[PDB]
Amino acid sequence: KTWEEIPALDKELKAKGKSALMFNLQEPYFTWPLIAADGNAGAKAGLTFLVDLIKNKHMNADTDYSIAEAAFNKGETAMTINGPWAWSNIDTSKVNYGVTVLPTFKGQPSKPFVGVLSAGINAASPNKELAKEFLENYLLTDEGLEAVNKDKPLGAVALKSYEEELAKDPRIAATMENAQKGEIMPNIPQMSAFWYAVRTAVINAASGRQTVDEALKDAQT
Amino acid sequence: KLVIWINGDKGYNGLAEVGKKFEKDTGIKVTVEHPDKLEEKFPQVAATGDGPDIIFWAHDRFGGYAQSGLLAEITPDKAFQDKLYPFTWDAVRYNGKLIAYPIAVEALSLIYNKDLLPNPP
Amino acid sequence: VGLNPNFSFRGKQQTRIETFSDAVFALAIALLVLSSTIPETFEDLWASMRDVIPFAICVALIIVIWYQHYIFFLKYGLQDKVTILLNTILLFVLLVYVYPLKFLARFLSEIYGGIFGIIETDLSRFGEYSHQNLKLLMVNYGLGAFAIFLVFSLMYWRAYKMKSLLDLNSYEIFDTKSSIIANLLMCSVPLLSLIITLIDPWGNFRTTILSGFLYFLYVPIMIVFGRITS
Amino acid sequence: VGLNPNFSFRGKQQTRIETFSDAVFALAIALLVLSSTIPETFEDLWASMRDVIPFAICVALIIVIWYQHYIFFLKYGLQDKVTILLNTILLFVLLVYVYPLKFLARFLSEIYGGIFGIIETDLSRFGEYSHQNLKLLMVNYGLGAFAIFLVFSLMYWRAYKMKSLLDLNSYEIFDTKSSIIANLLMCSVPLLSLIITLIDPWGNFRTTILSGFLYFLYVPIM
Ligand SMILES: OC[C@H]1O[C@H](O[C@H]2[C@H](O)[C@@H](O)[C@@H](O)O[C@@H]2CO)[C@H](O)[C@@H](O)[C@@H]1O
Repeated sequence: KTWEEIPALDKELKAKGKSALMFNLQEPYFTWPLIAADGNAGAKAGLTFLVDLIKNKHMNADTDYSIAEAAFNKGETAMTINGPWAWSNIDTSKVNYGVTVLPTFKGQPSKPFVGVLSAGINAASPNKELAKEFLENYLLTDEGLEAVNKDKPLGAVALKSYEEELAKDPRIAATMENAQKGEIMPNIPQMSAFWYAVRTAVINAASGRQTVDEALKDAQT
Repeated sequence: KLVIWINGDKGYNGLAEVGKKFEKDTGIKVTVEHPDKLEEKFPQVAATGDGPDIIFWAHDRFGGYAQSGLLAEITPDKAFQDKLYPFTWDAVRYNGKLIAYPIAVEALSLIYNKDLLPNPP
Repeated sequence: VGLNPNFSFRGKQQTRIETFSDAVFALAIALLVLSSTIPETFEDLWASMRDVIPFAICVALIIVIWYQHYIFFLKYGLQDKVTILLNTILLFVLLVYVYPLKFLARFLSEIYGGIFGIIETDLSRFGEYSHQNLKLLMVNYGLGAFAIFLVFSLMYWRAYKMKSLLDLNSYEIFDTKSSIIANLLMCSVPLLSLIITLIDPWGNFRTTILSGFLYFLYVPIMIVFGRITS
Repeated sequence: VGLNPNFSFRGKQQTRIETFSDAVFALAIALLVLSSTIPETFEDLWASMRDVIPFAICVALIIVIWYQHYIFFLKYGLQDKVTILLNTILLFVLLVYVYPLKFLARFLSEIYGGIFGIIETDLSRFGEYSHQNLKLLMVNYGLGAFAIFLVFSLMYWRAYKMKSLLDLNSYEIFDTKSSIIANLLMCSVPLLSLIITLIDPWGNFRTTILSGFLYFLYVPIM
């Protein structure tokens, strides 16, 4: 239920030839919940913990989406951090999985960023009216979203008609739990420069180049 | 050609499977048709044109066909007659003459979704 | 068949905790009645039939607890140490309050018997009805009722803590959360009598009247909580 | 195995209501016998052996109720609030008439013992057999029997009210309807004795004598 009790659990699991937690450390969207758990002083706390996990050999230095996914699906790691989309691949494997609340850090919850999957029409497209037809009458329909969802889960769909089906799923409940503890990302143009600043900062601190204090300095600029 | 007129909400595919066994034992074709408004298309077409050989509908429409002279008198032997419930034969009787063969009793019921409504009104 | 159509009943199969529990509920209601003496004469027979009103009230009260137990174990099918622990605490409280309920039920049946005018038999058999004793009566039974509902709240909270392990859906999470609130709200009424009696604002029977009158105000607060969820 | 070959038994799996109920039936028949004192001398033993005829009568009577309970829960597999409520009322009635029956069975076992000539012990042990006492006796065990068959009728009516939810077929609907009638007809005999004893037409033992006789003609009066 807490981030701070993972090192103990990892010591226990490493004795039996298993990891505790493996997730994508390269993409900052996955590391941000821990970083933003308290908050600055909050970012310094959250990241130092993440740095200590790699320093204590609990997590690998270059842990990416593929080796984390594969390791969990194979049955090598006891935990992983991922989205709705990842569930179908677990179902394919023979792993009795559970989706739950993200661990708390410094008592407070880990605040994961909330994304709204959205479809936009390219300004330089001649098929603007044909795309509107596809999006409205064919995709954003009960039948349409069902087709996408049975391939790889969408999460909590925006369609009002899908509330009953969403509510029947325990994994959706866990997703909504984390979404309430997190916050929706502002759409602002500066988000790109922000994400890049966090992507470098996390990689530098993970590998062992820049210090945790120097990472937030270069990132705030 | 043996042509049968029965409503589209009924089991015409199954009625055809009976018709397919008939052709195997005799050689006569048994096509099953389901046209719209057959209850009011039959007395117009069957009077003038050929229409169907056998007409399937609830017994209530048959008295009008019988008065107009659009139906042959049914003459089934005792042994066949005895296979069906005597009350069913009464429904297919107009002025002391059997005007059809009774198949089944039909009545509307309340169909409900047990998941959305376990104790219905 | 069940309470909620959206709830998936994990405990349809009978378990040891439930079998043991059933014996104890049966043992409780059964020994409440059958703890009485066997009539040996017509006089005893008529005396023993005066006990059915008190027993009906007790039995009604115990099955209401049994029902809540049945519904909990039906909902979650739990069987872990902590559930066993909380379950034992419950049965323990039940058991210690079986004979005291027989007592209270007989006592109140005489008091209400006198009021309506059915009977006119003595209450001196119960042993001095003093302010201190009538206060301890509330505090005792009030502490009992509070504990039962407190334990039911803890049991539902244990299921809430294992929501992911139990694969609880949004409807089931909501039910569980509502069941905790329901049991804490149920517990609040005896907690409020008990506190009022222990402080004793009036220093006389008035205290006991108010404390007893709060049980009559369960119905309205229960309706508020039921209305809020609908 | 079962009563009807056309009935589909919904309650083959044991449930909590049935497990609880089984304890209470067992607790009843078991405490009826084991409520007695433990013999500490041969004198106390030979006395408890006189008690077996009344116990046999009582036990036979309680299993007959248990059987009807077993068949109902086997037929419908019901487990709802109203079924729980009616089931509790039943077990409550049972429980109240356990020790009373231990007494009536002993009372009749003494009277009928005297008649046949097996024993010659006193009936003053039972403390005044006045008209009002022997009247109240028939009003008591008559009110008990009536209320047990009345409850069984209500339980079958609850299943009849849920016929569609239970997916009851024409044979099962008929059985359910017949079971309601059976239990109301069973309840009618004690309801008659009770009404006879209460109205008291003769004003003497002629009333009580009849009230006991209506049970002996259970099948014919049905
Ligand atoms: O990693 C930073 C990256 O995170 C978010 O992207 C998510 C995307 O939203 C998810 O759907 C998922 O596929 O993973 C991506 C990260 O791997 C932000 O949306 C994006 O702007 C940002 O670059």
